[PDB]
Amino acid sequence: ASPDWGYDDKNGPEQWSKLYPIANGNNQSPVDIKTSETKHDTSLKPISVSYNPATAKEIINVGHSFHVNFEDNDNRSVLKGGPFSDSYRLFQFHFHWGSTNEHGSEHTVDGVKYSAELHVAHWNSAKYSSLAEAASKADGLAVIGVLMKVGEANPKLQKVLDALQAIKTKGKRAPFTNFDPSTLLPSSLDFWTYPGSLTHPPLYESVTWIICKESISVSSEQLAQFRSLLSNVEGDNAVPMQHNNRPTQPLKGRTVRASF
Ligand SMILES: [Hg+2]
Ligand SMILES: [Hg+2]
Ligand SMILES: [Hg+2]
Ligand SMILES: [Hg+2]
Ligand SMILES: [Hg+2]
Ligand SMILES: [Zn+2]
Repeated sequence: ASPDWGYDDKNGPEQWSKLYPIANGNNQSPVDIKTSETKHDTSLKPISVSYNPATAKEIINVGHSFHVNFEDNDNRSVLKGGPFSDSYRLFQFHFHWGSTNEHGSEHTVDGVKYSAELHVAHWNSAKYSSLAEAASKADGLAVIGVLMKVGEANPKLQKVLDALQAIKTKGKRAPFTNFDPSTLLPSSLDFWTYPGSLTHPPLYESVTWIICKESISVSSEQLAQFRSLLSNVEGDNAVPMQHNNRPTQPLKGRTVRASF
């Protein structure tokens, strides 16, 4: 705690190791996805998501970004299949973006950086008691990643953007209800998967990543709305959340599997 990690030139991605030595681990995320080197695994099942909109509960400004939190006391909203034998409980969705509208994703494909990224995170309810315990275990979390390509406005995002007006500053929160994050996912069921980590402190190597093969659109004015939120508390001078995307890390011999 007493966290002074951010994305600035002084507390940014290239300084994290000073305080989080795992930052130089062997299973760090994100990574670049070389489609010439992926490996077709025929045991991969089709991913299946089953979310209850009644479980959406709040939206909050965390300073470096904003999170949409879900009620995780039940198995009412879960993800199964893909490479898993158990079910993962949904707890949140959030986004990553850059200071420019063309280069802001976390994962890259064939060395190409997209405009932004959606992350829909889940924890292993079949193996651990709470999110807190699982967060640091190897099979603890499962995150779905969807690359966002700048283009035509994405109507599906509207409810999330309208909501932003109530969480302008750090630590504000607001009720966010009746919403199914599966409405945000692309049609396609194909994907890439690899073992990695959290893309920001504490950087635990506890995530089994699911990268969707199809990207979704977003427009420049949509992205400018993200960039307009502030990281300061209310009453202070305005500091815009300009970017929150970490650089891709070395594979260190991990294998990216593909469902196709
Ligand atoms: Hg994608
Ligand atoms: Hg879908
Ligand atoms: Hg899918
Ligand atoms: Hg997907
Ligand atoms: Hg997918
Ligand atoms: Zn994320």
